[PDB]
Amino acid sequence: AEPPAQGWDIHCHTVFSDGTETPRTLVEQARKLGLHGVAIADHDTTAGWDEATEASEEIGLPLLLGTEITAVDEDVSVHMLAFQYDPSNEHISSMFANTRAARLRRTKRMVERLSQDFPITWDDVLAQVKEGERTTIGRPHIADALVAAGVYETRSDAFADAVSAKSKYYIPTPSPSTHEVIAAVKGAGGVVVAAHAGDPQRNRRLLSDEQLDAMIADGLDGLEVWHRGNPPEQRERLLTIAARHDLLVTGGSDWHGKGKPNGLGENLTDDDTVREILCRGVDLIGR
Ligand SMILES: Nc1ncnc2c1ncn2[C@@H]1O[C@H](COP(=O)(O)O)[C@@H](O)[C@H]1O
Ligand SMILES: [Fe+3]
Ligand SMILES: [Fe+3]
Ligand SMILES: [Zn+2]
Repeated sequence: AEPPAQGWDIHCHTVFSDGTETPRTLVEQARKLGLHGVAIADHDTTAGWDEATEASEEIGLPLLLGTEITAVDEDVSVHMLAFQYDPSNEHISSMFANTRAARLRRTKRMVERLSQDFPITWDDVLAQVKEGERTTIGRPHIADALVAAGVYETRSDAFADAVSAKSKYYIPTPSPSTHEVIAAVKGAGGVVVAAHAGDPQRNRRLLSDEQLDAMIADGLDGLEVWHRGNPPEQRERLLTIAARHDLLVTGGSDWHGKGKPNGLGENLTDDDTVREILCRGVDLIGR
């Protein structure tokens, strides 16, 4: 297989987490770029769903409703994309609330340490959280505060240094397991995809085939293959696993607006695969 030349970008972040733009801007731009549709996929939240739906309806661009869920498997950080699930589901709702509170707590303790050595305060970080309580907070907002304070040129510079996972300031966020996340997403009627699973900058080691097999047995629907973080060998490895188990194969930009170099639409999911996501997920039309 090859990355599709046309289709949907199903991996896009907004101000409701670590992106710089609104759901409306995402939809408007996705249409302008000739995309067939888009998804919102903010971290550990559905807070931008109503805004995204409204935009989609006003601008006339099909939308997938999604969330990027922070998770862990043994010692491996794993991000799970969850699409078209019941947002009022009590298990998934409380798991997100817990992750957001754990994130808040962690990110505050990181800023407390960073402020000993850098000119940043909790309020400078809060200034970078664009939707307030409705924004899922994390390291990008710290990086942004350090750029607003003049310590680094870009958000990516900050991550190369003080905000890096290697640094003495770093704290990990307590996260649910991939087995729990998959059960919750399937419980809520959704479709679950392992995000950029071949990406080494994320982890000391990638998920192994055995860990992927156990997630497939849990109900994993798919693998994000077309992503700038997956090198060629890993794309072939993941495509093979997907072919062997009949998994869906997705692509997306991981756009965060000005927060990353990733271009909206730079990788895509084909129309057939989006069809299938929609058919497997919950009918949210009306809700
Ligand atoms: N410019 C950037 N460089 C590195 N990571 C970024 C950037 N913008 C957003 N992120 C995200 O920051 C997240 C880590 O934050 P956290 O989950 O709070 O540890 C990773 O999922 C990221 O890819
Ligand atoms: Fe991710
Ligand atoms: Fe992402
Ligand atoms: Zn992000």
